[PDB]
Amino acid sequence: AEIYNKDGNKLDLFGKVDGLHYFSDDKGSDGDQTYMRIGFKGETQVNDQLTGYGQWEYQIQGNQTEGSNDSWTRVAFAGLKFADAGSFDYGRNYGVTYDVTSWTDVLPEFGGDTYGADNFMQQRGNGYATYRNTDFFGLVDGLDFALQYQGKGDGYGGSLTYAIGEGFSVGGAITTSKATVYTGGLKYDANNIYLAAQYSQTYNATRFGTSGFANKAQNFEVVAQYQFDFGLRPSVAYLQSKGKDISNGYGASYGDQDIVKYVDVGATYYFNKNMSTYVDYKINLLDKNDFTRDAGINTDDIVALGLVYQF
Amino acid sequence: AEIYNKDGNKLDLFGKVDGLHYFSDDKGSDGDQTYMRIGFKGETQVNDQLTGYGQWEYQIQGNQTEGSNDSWTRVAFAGLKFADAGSFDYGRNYGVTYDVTSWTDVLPEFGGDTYGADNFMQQRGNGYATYRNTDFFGLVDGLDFALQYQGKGDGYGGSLTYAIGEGFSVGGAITTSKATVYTGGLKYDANNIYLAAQYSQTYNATRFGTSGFANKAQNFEVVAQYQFDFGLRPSVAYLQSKGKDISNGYGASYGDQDIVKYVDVGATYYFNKNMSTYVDYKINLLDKNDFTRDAGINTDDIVALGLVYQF
Amino acid sequence: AEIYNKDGNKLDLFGKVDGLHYFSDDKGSDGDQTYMRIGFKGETQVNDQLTGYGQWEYQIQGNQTEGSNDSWTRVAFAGLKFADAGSFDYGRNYGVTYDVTSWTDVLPEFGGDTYGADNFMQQRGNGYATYRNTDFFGLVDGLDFALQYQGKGDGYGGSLTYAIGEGFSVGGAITTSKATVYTGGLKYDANNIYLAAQYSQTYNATRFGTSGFANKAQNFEVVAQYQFDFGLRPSVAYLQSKGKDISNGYGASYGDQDIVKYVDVGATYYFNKNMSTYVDYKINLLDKNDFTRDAGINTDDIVALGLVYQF
Ligand SMILES: [Ca+2]
Ligand SMILES: [Ca+2]
Ligand SMILES: [Ca+2]
Ligand SMILES: [Ca+2]
Ligand SMILES: [Ca+2]
Ligand SMILES: [Ca+2]
Ligand SMILES: [Cl-]
Ligand SMILES: [Cl-]
Ligand SMILES: [Cl-]
Ligand SMILES: [Cl-]
Ligand SMILES: [Cl-]
Ligand SMILES: [Cl-]
Ligand SMILES: [Cl-]
Repeated sequence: AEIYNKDGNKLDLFGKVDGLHYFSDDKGSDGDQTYMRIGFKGETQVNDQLTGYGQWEYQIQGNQTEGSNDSWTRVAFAGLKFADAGSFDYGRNYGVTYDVTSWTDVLPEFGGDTYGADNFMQQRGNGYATYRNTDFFGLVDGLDFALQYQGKGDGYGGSLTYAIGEGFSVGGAITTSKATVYTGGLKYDANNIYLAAQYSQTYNATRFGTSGFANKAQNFEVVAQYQFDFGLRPSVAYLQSKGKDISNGYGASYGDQDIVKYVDVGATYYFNKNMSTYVDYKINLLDKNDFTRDAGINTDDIVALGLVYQF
Repeated sequence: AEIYNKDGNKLDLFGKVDGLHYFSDDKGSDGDQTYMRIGFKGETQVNDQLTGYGQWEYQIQGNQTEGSNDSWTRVAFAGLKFADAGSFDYGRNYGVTYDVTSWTDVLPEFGGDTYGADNFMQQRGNGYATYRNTDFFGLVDGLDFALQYQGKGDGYGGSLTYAIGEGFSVGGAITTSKATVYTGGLKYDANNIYLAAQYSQTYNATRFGTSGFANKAQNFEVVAQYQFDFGLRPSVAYLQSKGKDISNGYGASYGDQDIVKYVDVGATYYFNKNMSTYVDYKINLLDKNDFTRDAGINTDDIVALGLVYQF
Repeated sequence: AEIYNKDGNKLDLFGKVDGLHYFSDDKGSDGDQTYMRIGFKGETQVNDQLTGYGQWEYQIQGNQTEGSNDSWTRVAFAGLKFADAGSFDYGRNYGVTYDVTSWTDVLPEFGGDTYGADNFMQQRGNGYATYRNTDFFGLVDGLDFALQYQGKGDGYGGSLTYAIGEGFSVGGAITTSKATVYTGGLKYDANNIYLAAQYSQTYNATRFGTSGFANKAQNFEVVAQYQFDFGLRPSVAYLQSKGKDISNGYGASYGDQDIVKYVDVGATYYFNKNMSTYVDYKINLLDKNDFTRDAGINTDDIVALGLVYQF
């Protein structure tokens, strides 16, 4: 719902209320995961040349019992667009990495996940000062590039997107907080088809489950998806992350073990643009073992069912 | 304030800011209780037959000093209406019990209260999957029935409402998380008159003050109210809850004591639909004693005065 | 963005997203300070004579990492205007003192500060029941006066504003929670000029850094500011607070030391009404010493740069 438009100032005010339930043995899965989002995009125009924006999107849980809060700013930032010289926007905002990682982040419930938000760049973060440049100066059509800075520690980022005309797209991003991480992705967006795959390499994953970081991490994800016309986007997808020599902060070592790996059958049923329902079944592969045990890492297969209502 | 309506999508965005002060000796009463609510109802139509909704209402305190948060999702859920086959809506939502208990929940400040929110069904809760059916299939006019499911533990619910034409209404609901609870209510809604009374019986009340649960609990409430035409709804009301063999979780026992009992004189003065003022005087009866002492249960008479502004 | 107007009910819904970064050695300065505000003013008219309002403005940080909340109700209250007999509004609301203190609270980032919010009156507070009277009964034009009450402990307030025609304004307020505090201010608002200065005297400042209160506190602030016409309001400003015999709650004493003192060079660049950018450089003077050390009081010079986007 875009709620204000007068004198070159547009303000949209989105929200969703997803009521959903997990089913799995792992007792910190099975249960209600209902939550809602309240966000707001914004726009102010001055001039022909430049347009000023500003955005904010919050996630508040509705699974938590009364007297209790669960919530975080998903993003908050404010920027400036200059016509043909792209944009600058400072504040809590998706890492440049996510530019290419996002292509695989499209499953009905689970996905992305190999990185976290505040996983030292790969999804969101704080203090982020991005510059985006779209259509390379009005010069090379279809080629967009972004160069980022993260706050604290320090980090630099770069991402290069290219849809080789058509629906084929190639994806490349490098991110190096101070601990570099790489990323390549491919996506095919055509005749109600969606094929996307991406993977990446890193120095340290740090902030991971509850057990420190490796010295090398190897994450890969891929999904195929069709868009039926009565509304129904059955998605099957696979992703996995592998480790290296990993510390319990102090000592511990845990070594060479899988971090996450699963196949995913999923169906998202779009009623209309504003209401969806979805069913999602995570086919988990990981074996309940010391690494997973101590670090709380989910070893059980789960299946989630949810009724999303947006705006 | 309904803020968007285009193409069969309605979104209303309500809020209230109630500034109010308590007066009583009990030092965790006397004082400011100012708070605000921000909610949003929603609607998307597809088709003749079915309409998709979604709702959310938050209560944030304004009594708390700076650097501090007090807040909870009052409700969050998303559902589906099918024309003549009623509705389904999953998420944080009023227990089916409250269908009939609500009839007595109408006093200017205090009331309801014999149950809490997260009092194992009787008001709100989490994980709730309700089905409502109104006008019994378009067949029996004036007869609505709801059947519920609570999340975790597990629970089942059923509520049957009937306004015997006129303004007379009979109310019946049974709820049994796993610990059954019963409920009958009566309400008379006519010529600016409001007479409502309800009571109920239970297995265990659990989550109560700070001291475990009984083996049998007996709660009853009744209110009469007139609606004067310059705007003024003086309400007098009485309610009370009695206990059984009650544990300090471990041991303790406390036995057969009153849980809450009071008479209530109250006046709600409606200026216009959007601004009210109100005065409310709780005539408490409970005696400050071991049960009440240790369990913090309010034994003092309080009187509250507040200026509500909605939207 | 005023979002509803129908039938004498106006509801405005403001917000800002300020993305800004501090630069200083003090490690609890240098960094991201991004935050957003979401507020809402309201209005309902009934009648010729009286109009009912209600307000709410929240500040949520966007500097905090994910799974984490930072936030407070800036204000929440609801009131009543009677035409020529001014207004009453109860709830979390700026102390009457701030009526005159505010004149110096106008710098691009830092300022005000000699008092805090919940600094026993001088800025915001809880339980506040204000009465404002503007234009002294329609009688003495340009003379407004406010008389306040704070919640808990108890307090009384009074503030007298006068713009001696022109842009010259004289300011006077006294506030005495139970611990009196005084205030005089002067402001000159004319030909794109802004000159304002205020200072005040107190009994106890209490809630200050981390170290109790003095027996006498002496705070003074002054700013000059010009409004260039391409948009640019370079502001230079100076303020300082001095102490008396001050306790670590228990014992400690710390004595006669400066509390805060700095000169401020600042520029606020208004693009259009809805987007600003700003640069601000706090020239701090305080010496890192026992008082400051133990009480965490910022002894370092900082400079902040931010892109605000309102609505
Ligand atoms: Ca493009
Ligand atoms: Ca398995
Ligand atoms: Ca009916
Ligand atoms: Ca009594
Ligand atoms: Ca005036
Ligand atoms: Ca210095
Ligand atoms: Cl919190
Ligand atoms: Cl999120
Ligand atoms: Cl991870
Ligand atoms: Cl509530
Ligand atoms: Cl209870
Ligand atoms: Cl604030
Ligand atoms: Cl201070």
